[PDB]
Amino acid sequence: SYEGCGDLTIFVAVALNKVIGHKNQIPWPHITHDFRFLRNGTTYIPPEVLSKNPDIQNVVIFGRKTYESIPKASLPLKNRINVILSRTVKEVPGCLVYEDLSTAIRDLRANVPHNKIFILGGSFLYKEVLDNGLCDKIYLTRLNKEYPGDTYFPDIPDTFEITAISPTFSTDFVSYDFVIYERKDCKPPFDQLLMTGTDISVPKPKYVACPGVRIRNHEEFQYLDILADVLSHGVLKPNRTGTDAYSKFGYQMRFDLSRSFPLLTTKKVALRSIIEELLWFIKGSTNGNDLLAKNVRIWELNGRRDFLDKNGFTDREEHDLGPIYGFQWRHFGAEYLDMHADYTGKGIDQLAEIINRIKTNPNDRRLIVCSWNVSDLKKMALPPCHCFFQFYVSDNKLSCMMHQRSCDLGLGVPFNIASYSILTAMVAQVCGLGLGEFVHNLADAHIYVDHVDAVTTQIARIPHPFPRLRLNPDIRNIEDFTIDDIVVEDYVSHPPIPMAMSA
Amino acid sequence: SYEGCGDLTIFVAVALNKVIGHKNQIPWPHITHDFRFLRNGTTYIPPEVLSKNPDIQNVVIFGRKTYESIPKASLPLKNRINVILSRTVKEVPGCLVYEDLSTAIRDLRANVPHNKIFILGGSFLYKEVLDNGLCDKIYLTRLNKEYPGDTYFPDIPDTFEITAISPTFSTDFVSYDFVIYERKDCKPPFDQLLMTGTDISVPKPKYVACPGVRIRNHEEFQYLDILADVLSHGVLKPNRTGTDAYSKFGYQMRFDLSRSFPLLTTKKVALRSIIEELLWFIKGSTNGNDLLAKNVRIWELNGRRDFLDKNGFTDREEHDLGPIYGFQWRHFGAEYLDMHADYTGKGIDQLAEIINRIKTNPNDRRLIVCSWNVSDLKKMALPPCHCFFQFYVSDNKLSCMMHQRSCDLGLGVPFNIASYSILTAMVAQVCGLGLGEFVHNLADAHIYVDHVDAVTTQIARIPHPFPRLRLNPDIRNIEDFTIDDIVVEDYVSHPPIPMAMSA
Ligand SMILES: NC(=O)c1ccc[n+]([C@@H]2O[C@H](COP(=O)([O-])OP(=O)(O)OC[C@H]3O[C@@H](n4cnc5c(N)ncnc54)[C@H](OP(=O)(O)O)[C@@H]3O)[C@@H](O)[C@H]2O)c1
Ligand SMILES: NC(=O)c1ccc[n+]([C@@H]2O[C@H](COP(=O)([O-])OP(=O)(O)OC[C@H]3O[C@@H](n4cnc5c(N)ncnc54)[C@H](OP(=O)(O)O)[C@@H]3O)[C@@H](O)[C@H]2O)c1
Ligand SMILES: Nc1nc(=O)c2c(CCc3ccc(C(=O)N[C@@H](CCC(=O)O)C(=O)O)cc3)c[nH]c2[nH]1
Ligand SMILES: Nc1nc(=O)c2c(CCc3ccc(C(=O)N[C@@H](CCC(=O)O)C(=O)O)cc3)c[nH]c2[nH]1
Ligand SMILES: Nc1nc(=O)c2c(CCc3ccc(C(=O)N[C@@H](CCC(=O)O)C(=O)O)cc3)c[nH]c2[nH]1
Ligand SMILES: Nc1nc(=O)c2c(CCc3ccc(C(=O)N[C@@H](CCC(=O)O)C(=O)O)cc3)c[nH]c2[nH]1
Ligand SMILES: O=c1ccn([C@H]2C[C@H](O)[C@@H](COP(=O)(O)O)O2)c(=O)[nH]1
Ligand SMILES: O=c1ccn([C@H]2C[C@H](O)[C@@H](COP(=O)(O)O)O2)c(=O)[nH]1
Repeated sequence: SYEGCGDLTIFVAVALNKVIGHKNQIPWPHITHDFRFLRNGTTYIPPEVLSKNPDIQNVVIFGRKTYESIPKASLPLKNRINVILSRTVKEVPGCLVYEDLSTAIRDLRANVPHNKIFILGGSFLYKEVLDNGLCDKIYLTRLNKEYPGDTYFPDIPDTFEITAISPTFSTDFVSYDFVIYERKDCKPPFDQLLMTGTDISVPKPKYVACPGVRIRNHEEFQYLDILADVLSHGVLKPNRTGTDAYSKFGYQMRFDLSRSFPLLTTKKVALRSIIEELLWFIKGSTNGNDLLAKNVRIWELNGRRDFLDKNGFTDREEHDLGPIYGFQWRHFGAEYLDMHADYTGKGIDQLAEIINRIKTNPNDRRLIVCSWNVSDLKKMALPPCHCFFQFYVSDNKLSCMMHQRSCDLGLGVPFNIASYSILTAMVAQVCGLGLGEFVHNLADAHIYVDHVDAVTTQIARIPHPFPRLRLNPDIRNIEDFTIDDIVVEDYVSHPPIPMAMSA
Repeated sequence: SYEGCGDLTIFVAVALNKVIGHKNQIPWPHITHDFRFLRNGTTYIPPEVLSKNPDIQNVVIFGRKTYESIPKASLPLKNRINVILSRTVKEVPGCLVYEDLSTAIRDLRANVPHNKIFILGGSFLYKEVLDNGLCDKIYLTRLNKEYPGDTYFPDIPDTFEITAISPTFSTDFVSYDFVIYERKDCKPPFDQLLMTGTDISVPKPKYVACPGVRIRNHEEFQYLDILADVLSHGVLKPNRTGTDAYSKFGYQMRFDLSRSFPLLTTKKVALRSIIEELLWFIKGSTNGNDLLAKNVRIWELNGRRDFLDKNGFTDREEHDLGPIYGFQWRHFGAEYLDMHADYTGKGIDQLAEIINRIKTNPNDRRLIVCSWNVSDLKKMALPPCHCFFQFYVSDNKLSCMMHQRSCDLGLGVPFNIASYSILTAMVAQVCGLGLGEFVHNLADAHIYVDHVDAVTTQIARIPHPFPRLRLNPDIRNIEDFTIDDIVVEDYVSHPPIPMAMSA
């Protein structure tokens, strides 16, 4: 029945609730970037094929209803053979018309010189294509938001897997990315091996994040790869906590903050806790009760009585963490008494200083906030892990680099990535700047023994498109941001993964 | 004469003075790594070819004398067809013998089933092969030392170019790498382009280091690639000095210090100046005269009367640079008076504390020397560029990571790379540790406009194998190293490239 009708390639854009159409129209506001991706995907002809037949084109196939879903401004689709399937219309300007798919494909491959056939919907057509195994490859644009609709993309069969994932992009109404699914059952020159000067037979690593994904452009892969690399090649070392960890040294990640917000999607990350922690840093607090009071418990264990006493801090009030981040950001050099003291106008307000300098002298090469106050180290419950960051301006875009001396990959690193991304966005906004990159340096990167099963599970999870960040555009000063001013939209994630903190 | 005798592939190992042989023996102590490279290169059969004939072997061709040059025990060379050329010997146990090359190649390619033919010398044979254009590819082990000898490798014709370079390796007696030359005249799927989500036709970068080199495993490539990247994509910005610079933010380089010493070879680097400056940091000096007195002038322009005056240091004695590196390394938190004050027992001796912590608690995750003393910045003639570094120990190897806020890629970066490599080796030695990696994080990395021609010239230069470092093993304390205790052996470099410093 469908003899000769296979290897049909689908292009579709699909909302989170699988909706693809609403009142015969696209359900979301137009994403022209998606239109260009579709155009580029469906027009491509390999160089070899094109030099032999230079007039050769691909085919696009639609139901009639989808065909009207398109303007005249862009119709019939330029440089491709347009084909419409329909039992009620006989003729359409610019197109070939067939009564059914099996006739169409047969006629096409027998009688119409073309390169590749693409399937552009709608549901009727997609459903026929998938129920009958006629598709070997899907180009799918994933939108991280639900839209009202009445037309849906069918579930993709378990016979398919994701093999490519673009970077996450965003408009101001949705975050999205592009992926490729391929049917599983049809999905290294020697000099390269020799010229390493090392073993020509190098056994593949023990741990590989998402082995089936061959094009790995989602920024989350940086974090997943590092996890895989420390599990594969990390050395188990004792450490101060008394819970051992597999450790490796030296990594650099970067995130394009103009495109998306790098809140990990491979587990549900406690965003509320990250935001309260940052606002806590900004206002200069070193009182752990300020976080507890807001139902954030991430700093509880390093301020507990037994932890303080274990480390010689026998005169320290519980949850007085000492002159850590908040104190150094706002009062570097001031004498730390305790977490209740008035430090107003005492020490150096690095945070204020550097924001003002970004405004007045963007090309300054010393835009640094440093929490590694060597004189204060002995007073600290836990010396800063993210101990140093530096801003940078070019082309009216702010970037930030942070140095992290000690990186708990399971627990803290995901917090750190998201925290500095927000800080950069805040700083960019109060300075009237666009968004560049967050560059994250890992020095001692490790995975605690009791997180191994957690992270093994995690790195097998396919990333969702990252979410996007919106700050209240009215906030003019970094000290004014409240939690309601900091909104992460379109966060799609896998389930939370419990991991215990080693104090 | 030589019809059907082309595409013969050479393997040779060559001393810096082109010597390959001495008294019919190898002129250097044996490098078993080189033998292993040779054996792997000459025994490889492509998997496709091997399945069709699972007994197929390659050919190795020698002169009589070169055969006589290998132990009778290691011979005939295993898993290959051994061929000897000779006019004075007719039969050799388990080898083929020919009277001349042309006959040999013809007989072999017509009558002896085999995969690929290799040429293993000596000079008579290499010369005949090169003089007659019979070679399309050369596997060449470069040694950075001259050896006595009486047999030489001919000059390689300018019809060849280097297309592959291994990482630099070393024994205790020589620095070396592997390279491939290929004859010039005969030397990515669309999904990869589409799945970036950006412009599918990418204008190739304007600058590329060593475009001819396809396998780029020499660590110097990190530095050359970064030069090429900043030239290509960096933004022209003004800065403190009044000479503009192309600038790009965020890189990470690493150097395996157990293998070689990363003193750049694409220009002759002023190593003596690097050592004196480091010894100057170590002893804690902030007096620029201490450097001038050793005929090192790198800090002179930043301590000069006019520079001090124009930065408001009108009361500062000339070449009193203020509480910069030496002071922070040894006395962080002491009150800086001037460069003549006695600071003995004042402030925190970070350098001493970290070296002692490496000895007593190698798994500590706070092994940091921080020169970004925020309290002292306003006193400094030039706030530290390499402002923060951190050590790490695993598998009995010391690694180091440095954060450089501002990176004069033309002048200072080459100094910083070698400086921290020496410092790491020194610290490793006094703590009885082996050598791991130096990891170099660059924040604002830039190229001054007046260095563009210089660096454009530099990035087309093919790197030599890096040199190696030897410290005097008697030195037990970091303060005891003197210039004569720190020896760089086997430094081979292209000419110096003049570059002017912007103050
Ligand atoms: N977001 C996306 O990626 C995407 C992609 C495509 C479409 N859409 C949206 O989806 C909607 C259109 O889809 P839809 O499911 O409502 O309609 P559709 O599938 O485009 O068209 C339905 C009609 O096409 C004809 N047809 C389809 N398969 C046929 C076959 N095998 N043989 C004969 N005729 C066939 C029949 O028309 P007759 O009445 O002539 O028999 C059928 O009633 C629009 O809202 C559009 O914007 C979205
Ligand atoms: N480091 C390296 O990569 C390397 C590589 C190879 C060799 N080597 C060194 O080089 C030295 C040996 O080389 P070498 O140049 O002295 O000698 P060689 O070229 O190995 O052999 C000399 C003899 O080979 C014969 N021969 C070469 N080409 C011939 C041709 N076309 N037709 C007939 N006979 C031919 C002659 O034969 P008869 O005299 O027998 O008639 C000649 O006297 C040794 O010291 C060895 O260790 C070093
Ligand atoms: N990924 C994806 N997104 C979609 O919206 C979609 C559709 C919806 C129908 C549709 C088809 C073409 C264009 C259309 O206008 N196409 C123009 C693009 C305009 C341009 O960028 O120049 C074209 O030339 O293809 C607009 C809408 C089917 N398959 C799709 N797949
Ligand atoms: N060993 C160690 N690792 C660290 O990263 C760390 C920190 C960084 C802050 C931190 C601490 C705990 C959690 C954390 O527990 N997060 C959990 C729960 C989050 C929540 O429910 O709010 C998580 O699953 O992400 C997340 C972040 C302080 N002390 C630490 N000590
Ligand atoms: N790069 C290079 N280095 C050289 O020394 C060399 C030579 C010198 C002659 C020569 C040939 C083979 C071996 C020899 O013993 N080969 C053994 C090595 C055994 C092993 O290490 O396992 C082999 O099996 O090839 C040792 C010396 C020719 N071409 C060369 N090219
Ligand atoms: N703009 C700027 N860039 C810097 O890197 C820097 C420094 C770092 C130290 C430094 C200064 C000059 C040279 C240097 O001049 N090197 C020359 C000559 C070396 C010699 O012969 O001693 C070189 O060609 O490498 C190399 C290193 C202080 N102030 C600076 N200001
Ligand atoms: O913001 C933070 C703070 C701490 N840590 C981690 C690193 C270590 O796992 C632990 C601190 O222990 P030390 O490195 O100080 O020993 O907490 C983070 O990952 N991010
Ligand atoms: O060890 C050093 C010291 C300085 N610089 C460079 C960076 C800048 O080009 C210049 C210092 O100027 P500012 O970044 O402070 O403006 O010196 C280095 O590259 N390495």
